[PDB]
Amino acid sequence: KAPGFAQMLKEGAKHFSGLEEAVYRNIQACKELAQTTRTAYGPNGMNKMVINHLEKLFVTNDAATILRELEVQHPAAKMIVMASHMQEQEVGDGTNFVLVFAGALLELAEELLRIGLSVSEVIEGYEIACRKAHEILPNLVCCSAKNLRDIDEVSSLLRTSIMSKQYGNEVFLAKLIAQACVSIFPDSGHFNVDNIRVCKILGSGISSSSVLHGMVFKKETEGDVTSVKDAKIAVYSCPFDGMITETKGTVLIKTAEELMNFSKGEENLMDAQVKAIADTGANVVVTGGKVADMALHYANKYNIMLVRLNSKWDLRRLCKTVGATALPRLTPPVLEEMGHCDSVYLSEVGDTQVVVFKHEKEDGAISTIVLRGSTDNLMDDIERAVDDGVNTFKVLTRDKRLVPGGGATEIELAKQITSYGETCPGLEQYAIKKFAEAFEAIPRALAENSGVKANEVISKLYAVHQEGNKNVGLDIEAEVPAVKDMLEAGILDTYLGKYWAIKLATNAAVTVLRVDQIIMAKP
Amino acid sequence: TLNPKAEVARAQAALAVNISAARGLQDVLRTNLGPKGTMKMLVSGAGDIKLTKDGNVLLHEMQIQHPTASLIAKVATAQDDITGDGTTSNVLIIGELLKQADLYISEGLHPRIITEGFEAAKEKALQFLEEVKVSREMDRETLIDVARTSLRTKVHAELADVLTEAVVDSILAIKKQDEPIDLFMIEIMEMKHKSETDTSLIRGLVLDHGARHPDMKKRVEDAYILTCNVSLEYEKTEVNSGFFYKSAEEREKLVKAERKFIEDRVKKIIELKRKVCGDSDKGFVVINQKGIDPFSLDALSKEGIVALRRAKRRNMERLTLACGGVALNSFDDLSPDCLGHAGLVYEYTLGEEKFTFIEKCNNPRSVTLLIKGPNKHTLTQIKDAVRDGLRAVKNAIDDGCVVPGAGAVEVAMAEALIKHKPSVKGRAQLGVQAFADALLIIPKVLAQNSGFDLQETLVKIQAEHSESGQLVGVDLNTGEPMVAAEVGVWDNYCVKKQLLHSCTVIATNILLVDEIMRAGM
Amino acid sequence: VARAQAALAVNISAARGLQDVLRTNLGPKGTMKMLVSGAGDIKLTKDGNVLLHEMQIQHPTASLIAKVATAQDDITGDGTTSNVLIIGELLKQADLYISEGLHPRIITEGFEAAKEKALQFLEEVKVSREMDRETLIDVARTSLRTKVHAELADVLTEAVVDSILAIKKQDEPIDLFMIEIMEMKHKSETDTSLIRGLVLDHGARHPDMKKRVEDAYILTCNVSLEYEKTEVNSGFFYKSAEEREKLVKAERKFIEDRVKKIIELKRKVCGDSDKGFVVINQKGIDPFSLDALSKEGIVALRRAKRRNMERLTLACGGVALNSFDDLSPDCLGHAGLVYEYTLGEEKFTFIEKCNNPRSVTLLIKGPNKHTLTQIKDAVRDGLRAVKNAIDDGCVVPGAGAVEVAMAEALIKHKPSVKGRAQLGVQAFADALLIIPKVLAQNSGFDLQETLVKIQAEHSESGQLVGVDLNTGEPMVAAEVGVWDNYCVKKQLLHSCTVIATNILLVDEIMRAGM
Ligand SMILES: Nc1ncnc2c1ncn2[C@@H]1O[C@H](COP(=O)(O)OP(=O)(O)OP(=O)(O)O)[C@@H](O)[C@H]1O
Ligand SMILES: Nc1ncnc2c1ncn2[C@@H]1O[C@H](COP(=O)(O)OP(=O)(O)OP(=O)(O)O)[C@@H](O)[C@H]1O
Ligand SMILES: Nc1ncnc2c1ncn2[C@@H]1O[C@H](COP(=O)(O)OP(=O)(O)OP(=O)(O)O)[C@@H](O)[C@H]1O
Repeated sequence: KAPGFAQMLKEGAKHFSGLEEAVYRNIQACKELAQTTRTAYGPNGMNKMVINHLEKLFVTNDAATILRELEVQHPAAKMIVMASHMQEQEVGDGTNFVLVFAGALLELAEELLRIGLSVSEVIEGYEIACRKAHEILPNLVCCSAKNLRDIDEVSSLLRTSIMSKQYGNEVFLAKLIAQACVSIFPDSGHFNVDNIRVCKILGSGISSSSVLHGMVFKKETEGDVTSVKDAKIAVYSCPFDGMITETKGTVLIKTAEELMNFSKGEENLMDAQVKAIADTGANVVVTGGKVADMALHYANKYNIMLVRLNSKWDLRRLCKTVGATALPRLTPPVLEEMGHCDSVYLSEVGDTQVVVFKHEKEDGAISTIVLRGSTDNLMDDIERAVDDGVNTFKVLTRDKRLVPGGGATEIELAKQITSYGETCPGLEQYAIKKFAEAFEAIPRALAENSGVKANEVISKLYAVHQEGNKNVGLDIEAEVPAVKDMLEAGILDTYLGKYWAIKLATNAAVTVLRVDQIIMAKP
Repeated sequence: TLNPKAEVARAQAALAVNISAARGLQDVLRTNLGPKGTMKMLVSGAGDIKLTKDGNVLLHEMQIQHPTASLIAKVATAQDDITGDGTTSNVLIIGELLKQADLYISEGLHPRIITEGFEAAKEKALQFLEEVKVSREMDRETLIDVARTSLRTKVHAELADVLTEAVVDSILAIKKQDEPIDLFMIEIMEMKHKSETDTSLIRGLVLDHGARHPDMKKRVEDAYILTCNVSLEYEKTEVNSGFFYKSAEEREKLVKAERKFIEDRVKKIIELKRKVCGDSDKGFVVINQKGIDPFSLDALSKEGIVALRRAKRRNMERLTLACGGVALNSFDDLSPDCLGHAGLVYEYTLGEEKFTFIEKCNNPRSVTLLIKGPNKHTLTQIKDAVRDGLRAVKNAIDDGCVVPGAGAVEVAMAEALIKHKPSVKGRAQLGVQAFADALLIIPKVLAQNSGFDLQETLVKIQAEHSESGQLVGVDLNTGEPMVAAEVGVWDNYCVKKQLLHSCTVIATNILLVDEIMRAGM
Repeated sequence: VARAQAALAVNISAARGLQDVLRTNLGPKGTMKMLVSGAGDIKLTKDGNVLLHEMQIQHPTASLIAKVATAQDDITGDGTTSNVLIIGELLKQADLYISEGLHPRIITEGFEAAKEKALQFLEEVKVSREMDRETLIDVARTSLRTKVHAELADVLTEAVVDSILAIKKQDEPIDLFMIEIMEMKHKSETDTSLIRGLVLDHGARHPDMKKRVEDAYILTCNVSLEYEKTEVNSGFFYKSAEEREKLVKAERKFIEDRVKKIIELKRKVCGDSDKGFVVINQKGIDPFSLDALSKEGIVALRRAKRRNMERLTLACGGVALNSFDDLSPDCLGHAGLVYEYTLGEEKFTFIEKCNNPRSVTLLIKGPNKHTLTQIKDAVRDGLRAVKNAIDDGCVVPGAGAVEVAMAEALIKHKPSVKGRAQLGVQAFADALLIIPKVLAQNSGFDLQETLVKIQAEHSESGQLVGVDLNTGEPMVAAEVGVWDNYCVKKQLLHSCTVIATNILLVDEIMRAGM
């Protein structure tokens, strides 16, 4: 009826008017997404009480776990989540850097629109300041790596990735990842993140863990074969039991004399299926399902090493390692769906029998980090720290450039951008000045999580950078609000990880600010 | 005077409904005009999110709520078919035509008198349009500035330079010696795992399914192309026979006897390879669309023959035009007269899949434009930007007359319609006066999207007067009156010809309605 | 609440609301409005001043426009409802550009530029014709035909033209206090005329009086000849009713000694034949004194007013007398025909054919009460229009010929303060064309039909074009005799720029608390 809905004319979608500030609703959409991860940044950040959709409880503080479980529905806030998945590509750090800096970009952009600045002019000042931010970032590089492929160089530089993923394991996790990547580091240009597979066994704690070469499974060998150098690996996801035909196959039992005939016939058919693997020359059989007791007798008869893997995630790891495809039928004697491995043997680590899949005539790039833990909740948090620890050094196969962290490269970048924004004439000096103040929220998020007043830390950082004392970052202490040198403490992040993080967070401010209306459409 | 199961508006308020409905649609589409405009969001309901600025996607695929605004959405479906350009600017004319006509209806004027002035002002603006257009010959310099006008509105000013050279060289290679241009000759392909600035041109054709064998050549300098449509896998019988066997073990032997009709045709491919250019530094490529058995692939891959399978029907049509090979439907009639040839046949690998290329041809009559992007919504937006960019350069070569952009035509057309005496009626000048201010909404809203003042921009471009030909337009960066013919802001003549024709027809039919009633609703 | 531009949108709706009300009473073809006092008083008028000052509106913004028309009649006396129709379209045409994002101060800067150009254009169209009898008829015809139902439009012109022409001599300034307006009942509406002499409310009431005196000497008196107090040191004392009869004869003897003194002054100065004597005593007269004067031929009048006595001083020439003890012949005047006009109920004394009265009385007759007040407000608007024609010798063409000619002169005009003042002369040109627009609706013709014909009429000469109230054709105002005042059109463009500024210059409205 009269009066009609102003500007809402497309499928009843809520189109806010000019007084209702339709562009301001997208700013509040990315503000609520940034506020869930603002207090989660840093080593003093708070954990998140994760309740999964399969009714499983989790306590973790990873930035990727928050975005995957908290199902966002606002598509204006989905531009940063799609940019955070772009942050997961080509680097393994900066997922919180995208959510905080682009969230502080749009929060400072709302103060510019309240004066009366156009959205087409502010967005041109962000792309100007983004190109100016890409020039000072090579100039902020203090030191670089030594490129000697030793344990001491890797473990000293890995202390940044272990920080804020799992606090307290700074001395343990820095040496466990360091023993794995140095086996792939002679292979120049071949360091890959999928080569390092993580396995977890329920044990005592972190200090009982160890590093092994090749593919290591926690399940022991079901057979009595200890070591065999057979290349043919036939993986079967079906359980070892009686043969059920794909045809009709009606088995009739009436009296007890037919009970002993068909039970012996199932044992004879189980003997024929193990013999169907023995003629093709395959002495390595991995069983996906359960193994019967009579099938264990046929394993030691033909001297075939039988191992049982119940989990499907570890069975899929062998499909992309040796090329063996899991067959659902009861052991089909084919050769094309098999794998290739030089030697497989059974060994013990920490009084636990594990099976090793390594290669001696091939160079070898598969490594397995056997993790031990009492609780499965905290053990999964260390498992994600391995993936964010290896991907921290997967980018170091490129040009090794290191920048100081902890607000050292944040205030120094905010100082030189404001100097470029002060001398720049025209109305575009307002957007560059707010691009520098968006860089101050990340040391503000680091100081507020440590129980320290944020304005006292920022003025302490701007006093030492005005005198030229570079590489000064936040001192992690709730009682001491002072600062410390970052080159002496050992915090050095990646230059390429800081390059894509400012680039993707600025383009997230480009994509959201270009959208000023949301319309639902029917196909 | 009304019946139930109906709703009839008897007074003159039914005219105020359709005027205020188009005035509401004007304020929606006025924020996305020009390169300084914003974008809109497409919510499919399931999760598919797209951002487009094209007025066809904002009206045809985009669904409406008001029934009166559904008629204007069908106008952009007719506008995209004839010229493919100007659907955002078409709604802004009708949005101010019915708003300006509402001032005279409140004074008691009939809508028939106002819609007669729109026909008189149409022919005056159309006769003025023949003196504004420039009949200069097209070249590389002008077609870039035509591409810089259309592509810069769907681009965030980072992909403007790398997409301009792609749409110019593709059109100039498919049109020469006054032949009619076909937009279906350009193949649009999409690729992931790269940046958005990696959009380049491919001389040949990108095929989806490639060869799956470790012994395949990664790059072939020269190879003979053989087009087939017969499956080289295990098929049924060809002669009057059947499936006769003694047991289940005998059935595998008759399949081998059935494969003898198939494997004989595989050996004829090797026979045509060795005799016809089977020396060193030579190759062979099979582009058979149907499936080929991997046992037959083992004998072909060892001889250096790159055999492909599982292609599309749209891909096989361009393969016959690129190499010139006749599609073979029977291997018994195999002859080298149906053999084609191509240049560098190589298979560039990506992060996920592999795709082959048949580039470096003399005249394949098919140019494939390969788009690369990291997202799905960015991959669709650049594809929407190319098809909007390919249509603006297509109209420039067929119709050699081009007009200056940046509102320079509509400002000069507003001067001609104001300085015009009534020739058909006395009261018809009130429709001419409303049509004179209707063309002024295009430099009016271009100042709002750029952030400048609406009245400071309109006055300064209207005060530009001299004793010579002068067409001035708007400047989105400075705000000063800028000559659009000098800086390189150019539009097509067919865009402005359909802008004057479609606006005087549709805004007539909205003004000529009297009552709105439900016929079964 | 609502701290935004909504304070401007509510004020223009009161301007559009007051425009649509007062647009039906412009010109002779328009309608009228009724003014009900709530008790039963009915008044019909087309004057916009009484339609805004006496008429009460509920809107507070429209009450400011009611104070505009009160300031319009004090300087000119015409064009009050035409003041509302321009400023209604001035704020209506301003809203077309304010919603586009323009500040109202910029449109105000363009309105003052259009005011100086239109005031310079008024100096070129004015006609400095010599003021005579014929040109004052056309000025009185444009003013009086808008308050008359076209049965008194021919009779009332010669009553107001000959009245102001009798008082316009020796380059003296025109004074409206010299014109006396009297009203009488029991007659028709067309029986009105001009009277050379004055009209007294109460006349002589005696059967022995003369019905007409052709020549007489008028003695100005102000002495109360009724039962008055003692002028000698005495008192009022009585013992019974018989003592009061002796006291009333001892008190009234101070009266009739003065009454016989007037007869002694009548017999001394011009006591022969072919003479006369009228008494114009303002105070009360003893009924016994009326028998003493009427036997010798003296017509005695009583119960006069204070303003009428000053007009009797200028008519006859007698000095106002305060005591009869020093009667002297220099207090005597002279007049011509002194007779009584007989009505159905009352009688009125008429003293016309004076020597040099310097005062003309307009006699307006009407059958009804509300008919008398309508012509009384019509004669005051008609006499002030001719007074603007005599003092200001230049006149302008009527029938909206100035406003259409100003619309073309404002189109061919470039601003010299800024470029954004181009809408200020644009909206001022469109709002001035509402007078040929509203004259088409009141006449019953189409609005856009006669607007085209009044704007297409151009030539290579000096030619004015106006609207036709009968046929709707282009009509030259000089050829038919339709003329307005230059002083009214000068105050029209000056007052319209001030009032449309102050409505455009507000942004917030607050509730005061005194
Ligand atoms: N102990 C510390 N000392 C100095 N700086 C630190 C410390 N902990 C965190 N930072 C700063 O925090 C930022 C990265 O912190 P953080 O480890 O929370 O990111 P992240 O968790 O690795 O990202 P992701 O969620 O992708 O794993 C860097 O800029 C770094 O300088
Ligand atoms: N570089 C430029 N500078 C100034 N104005 C421009 C420029 N390029 C285009 N314009 C103006 O923008 C208008 C077209 O705007 P836009 O490209 O947003 O709509 P469109 O895409 O052409 O319409 P449709 O969606 O119907 O195809 C043209 O009329 C032209 O005058
Ligand atoms: N005979 C006529 N034909 C056409 N127009 C006329 C005629 N007489 C007067 N007018 C026009 O009418 C206008 C005056 O209208 P009207 O007398 O109704 O209002 P008004 O009494 O002047 O208003 P106000 O009392 O405020 O002065 C003049 O401007 C004149 O041009």
